Order: sequence, then C-alpha cells, then structure tokens
Amino acid sequence: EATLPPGTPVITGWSAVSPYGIGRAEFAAGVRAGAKTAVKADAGLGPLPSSDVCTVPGFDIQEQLGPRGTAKMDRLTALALVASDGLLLDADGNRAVATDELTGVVLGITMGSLENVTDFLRQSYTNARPFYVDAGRIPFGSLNHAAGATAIRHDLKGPNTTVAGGRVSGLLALNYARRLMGQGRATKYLVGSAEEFSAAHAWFEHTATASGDPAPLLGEGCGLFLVEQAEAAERPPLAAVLSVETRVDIDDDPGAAVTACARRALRRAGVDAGEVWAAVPCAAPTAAGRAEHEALAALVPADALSRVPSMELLGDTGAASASFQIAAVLAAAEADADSRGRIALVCAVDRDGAVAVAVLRLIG
Amino acid sequence: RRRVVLTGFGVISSIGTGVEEYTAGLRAGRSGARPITRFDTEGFGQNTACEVPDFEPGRWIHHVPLDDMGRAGQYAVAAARMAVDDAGLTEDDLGERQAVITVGTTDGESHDIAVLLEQELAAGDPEAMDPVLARRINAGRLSTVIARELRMPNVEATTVTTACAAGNYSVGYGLDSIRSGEVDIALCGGADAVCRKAFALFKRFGALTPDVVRPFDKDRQGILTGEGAGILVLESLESALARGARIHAEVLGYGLSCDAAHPTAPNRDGIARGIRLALDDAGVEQEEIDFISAHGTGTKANDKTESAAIVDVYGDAPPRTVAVKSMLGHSMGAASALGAIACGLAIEHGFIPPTINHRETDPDCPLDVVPNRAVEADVRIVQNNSSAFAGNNAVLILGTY
Repeated sequence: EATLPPGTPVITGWSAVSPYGIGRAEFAAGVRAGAKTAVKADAGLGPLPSSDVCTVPGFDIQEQLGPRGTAKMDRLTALALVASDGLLLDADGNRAVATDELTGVVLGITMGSLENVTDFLRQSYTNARPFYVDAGRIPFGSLNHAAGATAIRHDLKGPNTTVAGGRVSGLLALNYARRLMGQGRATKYLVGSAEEFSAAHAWFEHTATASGDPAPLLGEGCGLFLVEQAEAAERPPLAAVLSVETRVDIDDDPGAAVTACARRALRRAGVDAGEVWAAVPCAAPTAAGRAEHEALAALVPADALSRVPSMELLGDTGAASASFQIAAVLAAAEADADSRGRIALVCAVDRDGAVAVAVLRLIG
Repeated sequence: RRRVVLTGFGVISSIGTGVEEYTAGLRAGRSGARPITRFDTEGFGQNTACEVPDFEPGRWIHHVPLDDMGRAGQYAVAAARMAVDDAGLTEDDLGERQAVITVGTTDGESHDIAVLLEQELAAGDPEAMDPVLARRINAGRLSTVIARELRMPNVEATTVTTACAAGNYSVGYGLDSIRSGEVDIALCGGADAVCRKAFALFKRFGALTPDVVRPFDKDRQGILTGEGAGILVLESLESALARGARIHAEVLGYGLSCDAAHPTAPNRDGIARGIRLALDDAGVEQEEIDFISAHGTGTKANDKTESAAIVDVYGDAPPRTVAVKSMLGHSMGAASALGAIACGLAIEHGFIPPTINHRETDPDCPLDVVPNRAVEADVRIVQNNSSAFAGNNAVLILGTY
C-alpha cells in the first residue's frame, strides 16, 4: 500500500460473468470451491463439435438487460454489459464507482461476436440478395461494439478501446490502460476481456485445432476490473499491477517464451520468483498451454500453482481467459488475510503466438 | 516529456505501394476505385471498391508462410517491412529492441471467415472448413505476424479493433508507449482487406456510393470500401537522433473520446471533444493547425457532423479540411493509419492532398476542402481525424520535426 511506486495502477474492483454464474460473488464462490462448470450444450445452439460447454448458467440477455435494444444484441456485448453493471453498480443498482469523462474503457476480445458476423454472412449467401441481412444485427457486429455499448450504458465519454489478442487480450488491455493512465489520458479504467460462446466460435475452434485433437471444452464470459492510480484511488486497492510483460513466440518455443516473459515481468516488478504466492496459467488445451504449465511449474514455488484451482474448470474461455485469471487471484485473495501483500503472477498464451504475463501485489 | 518522431512509413494502398508511390498518389488525386476482384459481387447491383490492385507479397514477406495470414495480415506485414526499410532499421536492429507493434483493424480476415462459411455451405458440413483458414481469422494475429516476420520476440503485439479510428488509436498507443519510457520504438498503424462482410454492411446501410466518393459534396452518396495497410515507425527523439535516422515528422499528441451516444452514428460533441483533447495533448492552439485530415467518409451524416464539430472547435474560420478517403475510399482499419501517413508526408513535402470528386461544397459543410487538386503550403502541424462505430473517436496531431 504505502510501499508502491508513484502512479502504480491498482485494481479497486472487479466483476465477472462466467461459467460459475452471473457476478463476482458466483465467480469467487466457483474459484474458491474449484467447482466444475461443464454442462451439456443447449439444443438451441444447433449441432456443435462437442456437446460439453462451459456456458454462463441462467444467462438470458433480455432478462438481464431488459427489453430495450436487446432483441438483436450479441451475447458478447451482453456479457460485457452485465459485467459492467457488476463493476460500477452495487447489488441494488446503486452507483458504486464514480465515473467521469476521464474514465477509460478497454476490452480485450478474440474476434468479437463470430455469431453476429457468421449469421450476417450466412444471410448474405443464402438470402435473395447478398446484402439482405438482419439490418438490426449490424450495429452489434462491430468488434468495438461491446466497449462502445458499455460507454453508452454508463455514459463513459472517456477513452474507449477494444484490443484483440485472444487469451492474452485481458493483459494487453491491462497494459494499455496502465500506459494511458500513466500518460494522464484517464484517471480510472474499466479493463477486461470477454468471449461469447457461439456455435460459430465452437466450430471455428474445432476447425483450427491441431488435427486429431479432441474438440476443446469451451467457456465464455467477461471479467472486468476497475483500475485507478494508487495515489488517487477512491476505493481500497485489492491489488497493485506491478508489471505486465509480453512477448511473441516467434521461434515456436512457447515454454521458452513464457519463461522469458515471466522472468522479465518479475524483474520489472522487482520481485523474486520465490516470492510468487499464486501463479495462474491460462491452461490453454494446446501444446503451448502445456508448455506454459511446465514453464511456470519450474519458475514459481510449487505452492503458488496449488493456491488457485486450474482455469481448466472454466473451459477455454478465449479472450476472457486472462481476466478470469486475474479475477481468480482476487477471489482467492479476498476474505483470506494470508494473501495480503503477496505476489501473484498470471500468464497466458494465445494461438496467434502472443505471450503475456502480469505480476500483481495483493493488497486488500 | 519524451518527444516521439516518425522515422519510417510503410504503405500498401489503392493509390500506391511504398512511400514514393503513395506520396505520388496523394499529390495526384489518384482514385483507388476499381472493380472488385476479391469476392463475387453478383447480386449487390454494384461492384466497385478501392482494392489494392497488384499486391506481390513476395516483395515484402520472407519468413512468415503466406497461408499463416489472410490478406489483411499480408498487407500489415508488407507495410511493416516497408516501414522498417523506410526507417533504415533492419531485423538485426529490431531483434535487440523492446517494441510495441500495434495494428488497427475493422474487419481483419473477415474474407477468410466468409470463405470458411462458403466451405461449410458448399459441403453442408462444418467439417469441410479449412483449418488453415480457421487458424488465421483472429485479429490479434495482425500484430503478431509482424513480430514473426521481423524476428522481434520482445514485442507487445496489440491489435486495436476500433475500426476506422484504429490506426490513430495505434499511433497514439505507440506515442504513449514511447512517452512512458518503456520502449523506444513502436510499429503502429492499421490494415484491412476488402471483404463481402464490409461491402454488404455498407450496401445495406445505403452508405455505398453508386459511383464515386464525394466527401463534403452537397450530393455525396457515400463511401467505397477499401483496404490496405499503413505502418508508421515511431521512435523516441533520443533513439532517432542517436541512430542517424531521417525523421519524417514529429508525433505531438492525440486525443481519444467516446461519444457514449450511438453505436454507428457520429456525434458532434464527441468528435469535438477528441479534437480538443488532441490539441491539449499536442500543446497546440487551433491557430497553429495548417489543415485537418478529416475522417470525411462521404456519407450524409458523417460529413455534416464532422464539419459541425470542426467548426465548434475552431470557430467559423476552421483550417482547410480535406478527405483522403475521396482518393483511398474507406480503407477501414487502415484508414486513419493511411491518413496519418498522408499527414506526415504532407508535412514533409509541404503539400495538402485534395478532396477529389468535389463538384460543390455542401453549404452545411462551410469548409475549404482543397477540392480536386493538391496545393502547396507551409504545412507545419496537421490534425488527422478519425471516428468509428461505437462512438470511438481518435484525433492525431503531427508536426514538423
């Protein structure tokens, strides 16, 4: 708290909509319990490469967000919006976080709503003319739509960014926020990442899988953080973001890239690897995921890996991954005095070659 | 605060490839409009876009297999190669540097997504889809392949998906990243590829021109979809000076605003806020702006709103306000990056590129749009505007070094 460099970002709040349910509480409960989330996929999604899915249970867009502008709303946007409400509002819909025009928004994604874009293109191919699409779905298609919708919803006129990157996107987002806040472009930031479950996503993932491998267990949801400057923080810090480092695995040695990335992140945080109390890999069901796990299992105290349940319990949550990882750390840390001042490390690897690592100091 | 300069430009565009070809196109009022080849235009009643005509990936791409990228990725990588070439930077100089690579995009490999669906639709079977396509459709890849091609592992590769504003967001992020001191170099820009998704989207919006793009024209009828890539090398002044680098222009500042109003419609207040933020970041007065490179898409809504915002900020004598998309068409994620480069080149070469296809200025856009012909000027400071869906505005201010 008092030990922190000047202008260190702090997370002062979080929210999640996840395969554990809607809300931070459900996420925290699921993480602490190391609960399973896989269910049999709803018949409505049509044929899927696998029947088993980690969807958000009890998630209905109109039920959550009401009737206005929700009929054609993509699930990705819906998840982000519900998460935004958990972050900025309390359980009674009171305003928990004071936002203004210097409140930034940055959301990480993989490739937006593939459900939207694939529905649009299916219509384009199969309807009377190739621009005879569901025109009401078009606003929702933009990759930046979830971030933009969040801003419309909460009147956030400040910086509004969407970054891609898949599993690393939450960390790219975090680093982006960190840098912009560092430059005075925002005093507070809503940072996070999101991935919807869609038949399109599921089929594309299956297609992209290293031929032979089983259809991945896929999850979905959104995790969001309220980030502030430690000096100016208007709510108690839960964690300080000490460093976020990234690399690209250009030599197809994801282990080596994870190792290099983590060591750099730890150096830049000014901490030793032995100080890591919780280490949360993304657990991607890929060679890179396995390599990441092996790399961290060597790099950090073994006890740091047993501290938080495997992210595998949520399935491959795609872009949501790193945000769920950070949230799992915060969930593990909350209501456990043992976590105070401890270092946490979150690591993710993405198919498209990116590696990212964040080092946090747990406060409370 | 650390000063940041543009030491390299890479350009793949509908009006020219490379800094030379592109400076020529801009000065010429070249129009990049040509028939669409990338996909089947049957049924659209219309088949013009601003494609890159004669792209040869082999000129630029050495290391990354072409099938690892769709077209947008190829453009990104080619422009990146060109840009680092243009900066006097080799893969050897780059491997050593912690860097940011930030590529903006609207649609990414949405063409590949369409082809994937075609495969499923032809076969009536999801299992007909090509793994090679499905592996390369995610936008994050646009940034990471550059790192791959230039052999730069020590990179933050961030694709910014803020659509038409994404190039300016990316340059701004480079600026912030260098200003922070954490990196001395950033490859920033944007890339997109013509696709059926974008064509059909704008068609269905009634935002496609039936002939040509006429920004700020009284009878403007919309856009043409475009593509390409612009990559800018940003460098700390320290690092540029110390390296003997030719400096094209200086990055002074940018501004980001969000309209927080409408998912697709532009917002006057939102654009105006972005401009004002950019001027404040740049440390620059309305007076000192030589011209605005307008978002200027050529749609009814955009041009009247953007004009209004400009007039709000500058008063009723705003600077000359030109629309590069008159020539490029709307190159989506590349648009603001290609605009930025045009702005830097305008600074460097003392010209203001034209708003072409200009018959008659909309009376509600009371601007000097530098119609149809480039003019000479003592261009020292330039504003590059960009607005996108989801109310995302980004305004970039460049200056003479």
